[PDB]
Amino acid sequence: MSALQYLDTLRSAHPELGEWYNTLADLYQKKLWHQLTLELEKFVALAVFQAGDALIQLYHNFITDFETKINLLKLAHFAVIVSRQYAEKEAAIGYLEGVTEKLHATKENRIEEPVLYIKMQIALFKLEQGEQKECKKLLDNGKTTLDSMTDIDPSVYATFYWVSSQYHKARQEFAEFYKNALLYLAYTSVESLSESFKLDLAFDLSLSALLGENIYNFGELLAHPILKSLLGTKVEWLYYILQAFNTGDLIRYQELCNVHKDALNAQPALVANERKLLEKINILCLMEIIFNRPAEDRTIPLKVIAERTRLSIEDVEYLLMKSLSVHLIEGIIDQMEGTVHVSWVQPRVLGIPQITSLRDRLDSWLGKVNTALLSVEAETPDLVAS
Amino acid sequence: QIFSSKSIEKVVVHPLVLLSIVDHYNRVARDTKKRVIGVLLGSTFKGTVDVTNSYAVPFEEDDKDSSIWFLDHNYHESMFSMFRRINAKEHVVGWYSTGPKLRENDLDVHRLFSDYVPNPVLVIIDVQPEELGIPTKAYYAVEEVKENATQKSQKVFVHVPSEIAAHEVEEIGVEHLLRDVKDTTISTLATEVTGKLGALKGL
Amino acid sequence: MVLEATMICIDNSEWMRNGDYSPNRFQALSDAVNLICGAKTQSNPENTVGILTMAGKGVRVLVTPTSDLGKILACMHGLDIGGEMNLAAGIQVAQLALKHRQNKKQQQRIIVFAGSPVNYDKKVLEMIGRKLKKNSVALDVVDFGEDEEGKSEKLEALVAAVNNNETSHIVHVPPGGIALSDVLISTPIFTG
Repeated sequence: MSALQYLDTLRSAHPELGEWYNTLADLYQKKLWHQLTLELEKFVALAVFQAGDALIQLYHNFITDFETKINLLKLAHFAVIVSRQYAEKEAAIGYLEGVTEKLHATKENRIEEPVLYIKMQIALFKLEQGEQKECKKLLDNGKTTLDSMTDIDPSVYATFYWVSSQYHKARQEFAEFYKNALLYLAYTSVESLSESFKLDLAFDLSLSALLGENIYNFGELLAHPILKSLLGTKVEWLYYILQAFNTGDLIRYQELCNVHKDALNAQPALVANERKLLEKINILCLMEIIFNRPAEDRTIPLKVIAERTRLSIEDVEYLLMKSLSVHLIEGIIDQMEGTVHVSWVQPRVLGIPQITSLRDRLDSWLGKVNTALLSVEAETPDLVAS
Repeated sequence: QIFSSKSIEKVVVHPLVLLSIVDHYNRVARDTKKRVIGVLLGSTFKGTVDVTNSYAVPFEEDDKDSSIWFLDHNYHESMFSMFRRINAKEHVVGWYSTGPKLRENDLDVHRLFSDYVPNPVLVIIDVQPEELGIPTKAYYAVEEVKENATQKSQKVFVHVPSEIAAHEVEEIGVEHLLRDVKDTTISTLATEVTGKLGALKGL
Repeated sequence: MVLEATMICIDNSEWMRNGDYSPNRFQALSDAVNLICGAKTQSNPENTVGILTMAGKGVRVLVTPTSDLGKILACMHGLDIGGEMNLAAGIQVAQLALKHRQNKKQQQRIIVFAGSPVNYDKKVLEMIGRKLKKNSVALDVVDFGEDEEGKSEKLEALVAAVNNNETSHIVHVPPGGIALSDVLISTPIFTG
């Protein structure tokens, strides 16, 4: 049944878009496919048609004709937007499998990218169905396919890391969710997203970082503007808690918790893990404590570590050997006088004042080099002239 | 497991290359601030780029619009065929730039050139060196994915160690050229103290 | 015979996918470009022929000037057609690519294929043509497809801004069954 008749029928159905349908028909008659894809991207981006089966029939009766001439990534995008609108997820899964088979039958050298895109959407759909093992298999296969091909569309990385993130969230792996979603926010432009999803993702990522084992680098998290998007919302308490973590301020986090007892009680994930983030903030306090000291005094008594941590000798030693074991730190600890010889020093997070301090230090060492050179130059004349 | 492209560990730059490049700059840019560009020929082994021979490849770049840069591929591929005929062992390894500093269009030069070599190397050679050191600095393009979302994958040139060694024949010719100047009777200390002092002037 | 450096500013917008021209507008344009490359190479083995795409996610230079007809044919066979042509950015990158010169003595010639309507202000085209005039770059404009009111005037204005001692011409190819290559043969583009 001719596509033009379908366009006419829809035009009759929706007079409000008669001009757009006329433009689409003119493109079709003029065999104009790609700017047609652009106008179709605008058309779908218009959320007016997001409710209804009209787009499913539109695909079935219109896009099958252009599968051989339209860019495969755009075809995959349209197919996924269509699959999102199916009420039954199994039907969408079958449709995605069919389009993947058609793409494979196309036999092009670039089938792998849109095919991976569609496969990963299918894996997400089974994730919504709870079929975790199949999702993991598809994730492994997708890793393998990504490895074999280079110069990929960044959207492919973005969507893959999105779906892998949701996988690990269903797995309650805060660390791997944190890493994969950080990769996502390394690939997926912020401005393209809505503030609602921005707040939701920021909340989830901050929660994962708080619960992401072995993750203590909150500077990157604090840096990204998604959190600046959290400013002005009901979850500013969480950003303040993250700042306290980065500052290692145990007391600051203490009144932050006391003020926000209700909100923390509102989320069972934080309540059960009290010991874990308590240890984490103790360790962060320890690392910033060592950061304050120079490298010339990386020996510190266990007592001072206790008072800064308010924490017992046995437990201070426990925390020390833990944050030395995780490859967070490297060093030695002497019990006889109770001192900690860390070979543990980091390099990042400082501002204009430390720049001026390094100014003073560099002037000092320029003077030291100057006196050394002057000594050499004063010693030379009596000695090179012989 | 994505980085199947052998990372370029080091680049060895031999005299003949530098002499050819200097003569190219003189002939094409003795009295102009225009840079001279060319192509680097040789073999890559175990992450080491042997830059054996190079030839003049004429270059223009508008003094007003730096983004615009006249280099063409006809003579490039012609010389690939002709030199490879002469010496089948060699193949293209990179493209060299005669100047003190990089320019943004070096990136698009690298992009166009990588079609000929999957792992091309950009070597900047200062035809008039003022600093005490090796006049060559090696580069290769790496697709760095910044953790910031709003920027697409940007190709950034990453420095690689560059070294100067001369074949037995090239060493012979170099000493024959350098007899009127060079010093072999220096007791090793004089050399080492001089090098340490120059290093102190550096740090 | 004069040494010429030509960059074939190929459009990749939709308006070459129309079946009205020959069997396919894009195939006809590919044949025309191949014939132009062959003729320019036959004029002098030193002649340089380059390729550029105006439409898509952005103006991309597939093959900067070259005489290896194999590369040109391979890149024409692997073309992904599409997008809205960026005539202003297309011509700017065309100057970028015609300053892709080994032999500095050759001349600069732009061949522009216009198949889609030009939604560009007269003033922008005039400034671009004046920049080309300052750069002494010859521009050949091939207007093909259905003649929408305004495209021809803009192209003629650009040609006038670029005209320098009758070194720039505008060719209007009427729609029909006549192959684009046949019309292009009789144009001053080939005779020089």
